[PDB]
Amino acid sequence: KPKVSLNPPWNRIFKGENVTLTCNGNNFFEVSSTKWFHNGSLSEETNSSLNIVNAKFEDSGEYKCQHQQVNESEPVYLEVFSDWLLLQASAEVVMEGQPLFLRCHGWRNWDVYKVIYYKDGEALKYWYENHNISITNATVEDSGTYYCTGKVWQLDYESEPLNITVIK
Ligand SMILES: *[C@@H]1O[C@H](CO)[C@@H](O[C@@H]2O[C@H](CO)[C@@H](O[C@H]3O[C@H](CO)[C@@H](O)[C@H](O[C@H]4O[C@H](CO)[C@@H](O)[C@H](O)[C@@H]4O)[C@@H]3O)[C@H](O)[C@H]2NC(C)=O)[C@H](O)[C@H]1NC(C)=O
Ligand SMILES: *[C@@H]1O[C@H](CO)[C@@H](O[C@@H]2O[C@H](CO)[C@@H](O[C@@H]3O[C@H](CO)[C@@H](O)[C@H](O)[C@@H]3O)[C@H](O)[C@H]2NC(C)=O)[C@H](O)[C@H]1NC(C)=O
Ligand SMILES: *[C@@H]1O[C@H](CO)[C@@H](O[C@@H]2O[C@H](CO)[C@@H](O)[C@H](O)[C@H]2NC(C)=O)[C@H](O)[C@H]1NC(C)=O
Ligand SMILES: *[C@@H]1O[C@H](CO)[C@@H](O[C@@H]2O[C@H](CO)[C@@H](O)[C@H](O)[C@H]2NC(C)=O)[C@H](O)[C@H]1NC(C)=O
Ligand SMILES: *[C@@H]1O[C@H](CO)[C@@H](O)[C@H](O)[C@H]1NC(C)=O
Ligand SMILES: *[C@@H]1O[C@H](CO)[C@@H](O)[C@H](O)[C@H]1NC(C)=O
Ligand SMILES: *[C@@H]1O[C@H](CO)[C@@H](O)[C@H](O)[C@H]1NC(C)=O
Repeated sequence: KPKVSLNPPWNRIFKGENVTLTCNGNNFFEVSSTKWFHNGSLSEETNSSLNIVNAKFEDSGEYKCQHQQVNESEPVYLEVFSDWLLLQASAEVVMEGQPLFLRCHGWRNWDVYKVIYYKDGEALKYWYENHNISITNATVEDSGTYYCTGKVWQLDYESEPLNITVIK
């Protein structure tokens, strides 16, 4: 029962960024003879850590790994974007009680100001120099559709909305 982890945790990234898919727990552990399936098609890498450089739209997809005598892992979907702002989430579905992290991410990692996170059309938090909103113990009320606004350079921009569910 293998589980694909990501680092950064962000599973929605901008074009050109880099992310690493570890076929297990911590990056302190290593292993050989691992299988990667991007969109179902077997990959050419075997290292348990499958890196991804200058993300191309084609990198968007369903990924999973498997071992010599083990059933393949639950798939993980990575989506690549091109836009001024991207709302990132630790996890899109969360079990009542777990942590939840949202991050208003600016293109090319630039800086964003006058940031405001929105939940269900309502203003929620506001900061000059942006900050990633975080939650330790998650309520079920926190489920909702988020999106953030911010000013980049000197213009205002709105992000794609993102639904989030907290089950119990
Ligand atoms: C595994 O399956 C995935 C399907 O979910 C594949 O991802 C899809 O990949 C295609 C091709 O890169 C991507 O389409 C892109 O190509 C368009 C023309 O080149 C480009 O214009 C699109 O982006 C822009 O245009 C659309 C329409 O106006 C906008 O909606 C976009 O926001 C943007 O402005 C686009 O990038 C698909 O989008 C992408 N699907 C998803 C859900 O992202 C993987 O390629 C496949 N893996 C492999 C290796 O085959
Ligand atoms: C994702 O990882 C890759 C690779 O580690 C990073 O790409 C690197 O990008 C720099 C540009 O910042 C490249 O070097 C620069 O090239 C220009 C022009 O050739 C030169 O003027 C600079 O002085 C510098 O040498 C570098 O080649 C490239 N590395 C590789 C291996 O391709 C990338 O930055 C990472 N993504 C992010 C968002 O950081
Ligand atoms: C092969 O996978 C290992 C992890 O299993 C990757 O190793 C990490 O590499 C960085 C430097 O690139 C080290 O600082 C880390 O300590 C390493 N971690 C471990 C667990 O050894 C390695 O990058 C992968 N190799 C390739 C070419 O993708
Ligand atoms: C996020 O979920 C919301 C509902 O919580 C979706 O919005 C509504 O979806 C229902 C589905 O039939 C429609 O009747 C409403 O008109 C939708 N409202 C709006 C303003 O779109 C929303 O589509 C979901 N978004 C994603 C990305 O799944
Ligand atoms: C492993 O896969 C087999 C079928 O290939 C399935 O019967 C079995 O339940 C799986 N292992 C676990 C722990 O579920
Ligand atoms: C922790 O989570 C449980 C349910 O998941 C809830 O009853 C409790 O109030 C939460 N703690 C806080 C501070 O919200
Ligand atoms: C918030 O964003 C910063 C980028 O400067 C990042 O280093 C940090 O890990 C993020 N914080 C959280 C709680 O994820």
